[PDB]
Amino acid sequence: GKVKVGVNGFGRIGRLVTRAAFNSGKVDIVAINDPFIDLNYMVYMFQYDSTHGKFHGTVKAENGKLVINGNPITIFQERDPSKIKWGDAGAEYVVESTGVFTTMEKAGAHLQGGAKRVIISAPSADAPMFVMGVNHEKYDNSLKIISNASCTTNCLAPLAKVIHDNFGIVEGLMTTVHAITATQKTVDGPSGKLWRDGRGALQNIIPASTGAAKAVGKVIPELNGKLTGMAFRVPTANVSVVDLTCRLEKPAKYDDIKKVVKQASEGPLKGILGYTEHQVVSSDFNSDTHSSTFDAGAGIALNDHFVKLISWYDNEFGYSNRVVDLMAHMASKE
Amino acid sequence: GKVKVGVNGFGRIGRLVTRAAFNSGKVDIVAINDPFIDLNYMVYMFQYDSTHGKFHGTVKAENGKLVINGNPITIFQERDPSKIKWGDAGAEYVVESTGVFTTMEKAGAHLQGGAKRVIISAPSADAPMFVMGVNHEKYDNSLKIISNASCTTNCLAPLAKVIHDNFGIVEGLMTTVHAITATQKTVDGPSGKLWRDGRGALQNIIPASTGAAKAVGKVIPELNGKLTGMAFRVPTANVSVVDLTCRLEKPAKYDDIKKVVKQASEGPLKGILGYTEHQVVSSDFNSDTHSSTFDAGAGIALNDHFVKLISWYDNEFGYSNRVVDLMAHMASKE
Amino acid sequence: GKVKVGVNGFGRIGRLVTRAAFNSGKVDIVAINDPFIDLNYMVYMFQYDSTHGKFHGTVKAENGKLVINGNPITIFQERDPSKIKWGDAGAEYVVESTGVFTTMEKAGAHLQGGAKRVIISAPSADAPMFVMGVNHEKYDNSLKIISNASCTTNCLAPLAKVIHDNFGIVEGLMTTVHAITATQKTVDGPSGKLWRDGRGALQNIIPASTGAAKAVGKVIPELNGKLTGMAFRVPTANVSVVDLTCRLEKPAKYDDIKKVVKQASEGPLKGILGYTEHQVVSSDFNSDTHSSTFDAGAGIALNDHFVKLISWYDNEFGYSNRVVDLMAHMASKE
Amino acid sequence: GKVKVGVNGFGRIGRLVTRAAFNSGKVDIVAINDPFIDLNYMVYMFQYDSTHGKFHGTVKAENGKLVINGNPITIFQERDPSKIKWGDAGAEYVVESTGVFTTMEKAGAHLQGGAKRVIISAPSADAPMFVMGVNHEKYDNSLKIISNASCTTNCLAPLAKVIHDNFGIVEGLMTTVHAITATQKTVDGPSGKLWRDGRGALQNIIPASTGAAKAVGKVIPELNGKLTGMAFRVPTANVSVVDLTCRLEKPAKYDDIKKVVKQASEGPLKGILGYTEHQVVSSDFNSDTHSSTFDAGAGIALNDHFVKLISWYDNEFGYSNRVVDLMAHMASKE
Repeated sequence: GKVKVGVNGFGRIGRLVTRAAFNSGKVDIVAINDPFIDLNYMVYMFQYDSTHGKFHGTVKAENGKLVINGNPITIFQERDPSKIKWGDAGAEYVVESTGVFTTMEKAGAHLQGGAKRVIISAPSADAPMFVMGVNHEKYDNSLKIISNASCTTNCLAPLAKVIHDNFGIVEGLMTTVHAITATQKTVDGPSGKLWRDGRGALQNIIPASTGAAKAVGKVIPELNGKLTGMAFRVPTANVSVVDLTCRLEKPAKYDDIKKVVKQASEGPLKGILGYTEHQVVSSDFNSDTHSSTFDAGAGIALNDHFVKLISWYDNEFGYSNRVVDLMAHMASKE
Repeated sequence: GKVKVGVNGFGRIGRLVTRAAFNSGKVDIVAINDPFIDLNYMVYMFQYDSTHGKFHGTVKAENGKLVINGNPITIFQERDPSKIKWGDAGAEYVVESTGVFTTMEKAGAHLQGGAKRVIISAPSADAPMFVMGVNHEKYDNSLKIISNASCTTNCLAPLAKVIHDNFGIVEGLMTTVHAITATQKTVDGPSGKLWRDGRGALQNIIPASTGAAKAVGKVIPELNGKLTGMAFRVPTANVSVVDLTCRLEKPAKYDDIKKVVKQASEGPLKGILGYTEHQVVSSDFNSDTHSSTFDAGAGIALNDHFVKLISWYDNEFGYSNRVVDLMAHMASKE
Repeated sequence: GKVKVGVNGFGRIGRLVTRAAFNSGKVDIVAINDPFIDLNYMVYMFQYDSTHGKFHGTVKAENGKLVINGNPITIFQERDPSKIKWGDAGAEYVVESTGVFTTMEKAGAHLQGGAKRVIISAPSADAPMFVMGVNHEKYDNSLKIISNASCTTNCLAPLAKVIHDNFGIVEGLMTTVHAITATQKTVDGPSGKLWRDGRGALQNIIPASTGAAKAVGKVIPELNGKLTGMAFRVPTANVSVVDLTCRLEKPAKYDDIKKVVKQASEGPLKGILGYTEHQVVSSDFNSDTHSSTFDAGAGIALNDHFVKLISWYDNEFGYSNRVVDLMAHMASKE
Repeated sequence: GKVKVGVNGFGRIGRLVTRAAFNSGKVDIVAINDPFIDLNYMVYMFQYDSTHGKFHGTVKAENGKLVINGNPITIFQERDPSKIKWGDAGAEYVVESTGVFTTMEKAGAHLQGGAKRVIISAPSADAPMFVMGVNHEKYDNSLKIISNASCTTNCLAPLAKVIHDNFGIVEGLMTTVHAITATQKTVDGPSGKLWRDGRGALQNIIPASTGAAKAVGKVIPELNGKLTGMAFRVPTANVSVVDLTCRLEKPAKYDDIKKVVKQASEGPLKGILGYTEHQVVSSDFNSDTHSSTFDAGAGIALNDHFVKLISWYDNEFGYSNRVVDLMAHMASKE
């Protein structure tokens, strides 16, 4: 009864989503589209990974199809999304991960090819946004084009939801120390709009602006206009962290915050929000599937109404697993 | 009329202080003490630097003395500070930079050797603390043992002073993204008290606790009990940054904050607090002598009473130059 | 019938040897000695690893013993090796991994405590050296104190043995690009004898001298006086590589070399010497248990008598697994 | 009497060539062409540099011209090289640094715009190659399109020339440990032909093939067919090194090699080939203008006919300075 999924784009997010789908088994990948990557290169790129290690399984090419663990996958090389024959391959859901089709009008071209629903693995200007464990109960089958927001938003939303439900956030500012991404450059090089983003990634911290904190207001309507922040890009492979400073409506000692966060991570947000009291560092969360992990020992509170909270997140694996979970929930809602 | 200065310890801070003194010419180094470094090794370590490049000048050993730019320097190899003959070498002021003699009782052993005053280049539990441009006018000749605080405190204090004087800080929390230091380790290794500090510096962000924000209260009495924060250690050579989130008593748009900071950096805090509107990154502040540089474009404000401000600082060169400036002011006060 | 093993020192090599022993099951660890690491710190250090990830299993402290996968381990904190009661704990073989007891006289102190045989996990000036798959058949029960050489030697020896047996090496020079180790320093710092080794590991290549190529002559007597080389230390976590340039006695096209290396890696040196024709990079060999992997595509030959060969090796996991294998062979020889 | 020079492309090589020309004063830049970089971005990119620091001077835009140290520079934005009006701007020599016009036919389009001679700052398949201090005396005014080879070739050629002239190289194999370049990628990403080059630059060593050693045969005809090698790309900012293993015709102890290299570096190859006996590392050669620096202490010799030599080179500054020197010599030859 597992839904059939097609993936548009074999970049980092697409490859990691395919890996998560094959590791968990919640969905079945049946088609992939990439106009610039051939079959043998696809096999090479899927087999080896610098950050997450060698794939645990078998991958090979046979009769022009990518075979992963014995399951053949159809390969397309179309540049126009409306010309991809998703229906012929049997793909019911399509994951749009290229990062250039984010509006509803642009992302709706996949429906012309026979797909039933489209999931955008990035922030969208007009498509509805859903975060697993926060507002995923709001989804309905009436929706064909939705969005899974972003990694930073997926890390910030559950902790913010717990804190707001228990103590009433009045206003907060967020800072995230983020690992390097594919949009950056090894050495000083041209960068059209963001001049800072063109500087050498290995030698600098390159501050940056982000909209995840604002998008939390879209995910949680009561927090609209009460959050915002920025980011710093450090020369680290993948693991990233979130730092939230907020003012609370009700008094809250740090012990009470720890207790409520642990209780939330146990029952309701199990597998989404983690909790740890150990002396962890960034590399301890490599290949971790949690959306966010609360670091009890790293935070600090000035008084009962002004605190700073720290949460870790693997911006590669966690987001891909969340995408797979959202697709599984959508299939169950059918 | 320049004062004669002796340096205890030839570590990073001691070498950088010697470099700053010879580059600026405000003071004259006449003696150095290090029990574990010989003369030729001293020449090698002073001549070459991975972060700040080759020394611009001449350094060599002659008749058992270190000769820098033609000035001979006496070399000691004593382990007990009370046995160093500072007075015989002619040293009037002594810079204690080993990091293990920080209390007044421990640091006062240098006075037995003939030194007149002692400056501790690190936070002290009981010695008075001074920050140039903030409270250095409070110093008096009655003081023999004082402290120059720390780099992070030197970065945070001037900006906090300007903001408090103009808008009345009510409470703030600080986060600093800090470059790696000598106390860290290349690969996972033992670390007695701070378990996180023993993890590999090249692979992790290793969160950490700090007291610079609290020490700002000591430097600025009106801010006592209103500041605190923590730090993240990233795999960068030297340049570091400060991120301050605070609530203001009076309304303040971001333009007004920019105007007041620029005005302060022009007249009163010239050479101590910088100001820039360019798209800078961390490497742009290598070998910069400012205590802190305000990054106008990187900050963000939620509303008129809740803002986040960003300031850069070279934690190696700026602190050394501040130490030299403090010694020059002390000599002028004689 | 598995032999009981005690480990002296809980550094990188000791921890990795314990991990390899518990992962493979060839031997049983029953005792560990470290005077500077307590029990809880031992649990923390064994549980988490920046390079090889979290330990797959359970580790905890109970009644003053380290319990790994349900097996209790006695803990000692002696500084004098002759005072360690190895016999009381039941340890028959002892692994000396501290790096400071490498001579036969120094390493023989463990025999006074009740140990039967001692294995030095480092090069020794006078103890016999053995490399698995090269000369491990030379060992006899008459030996109580032996040596497993070093990682670089373990990588170079099998390939050199195959090449010499098939084509007759006349003379060769080796260069190894090595990852950073615990003896290096994060920032420019003092280093007694090796001045280059004290420079910042994150910013430089720091050339270095090594004796592994010469030690290959000890392991393979026919190659005595025909090999030597040096090393470069690059800012990488662990994976390292070997580059061997040699002149051959008999003509040998590159295809013949590839064929003989593949044949050797299949039958006789299975699990010790690997072979690959893929476009691999350094991270593809993380946690690989091979002593050396021949990179067919990376090498180059000037003519039929002058070639350059490339081999990869994980200098952490491979050496530890080789130590465990040597101990297992010694136990079987009893 | 200084020649007027135009630069095609404002990438790394073009910007560094402009910097070298303005620092040395041997030539005068009067025009620059880049279709994708505007004037203000050009000012920003020239002013700030992560590797070599802030430009020592003044740069600004005025009346649509780039003004450096008071000298206005014409700016073009043409994509077709034949449409650039080099003659109108007064450019007599043109530096082709885009890396895509390397053949004589492609590079000759600049002559249609009014340029007199074209210098290709990269290896060329059919244009004559010149290396300063090796064969630059072979140039004649009859040549309009020539080549300056490459950085690695410029490092290897002078040392090889000295060694061949003094001892008669019979055959040699070269390995270079190279810093990261703009063609690499921060995270695992697509790379059309070179699959290894698409892997993450910050996490791997990524072996690679090169033709500099073969090109040395073109520069030095007597060494044709006697040299070749490969490269390793390490995660370092810029400084790179060369490692040459060769067999000598005549006996040569290491002391004799050191003596001849020092003598060559003093008189004939002054400013091109350096010599050092200190314990240097890679960062000690940042912004060094030498083509190659011989590291006496790092090399090793197996016997009197088989040696390994080490030479350092800044692959950014040295090559740019060599390009400027070649243009100055060409102008003098007029």
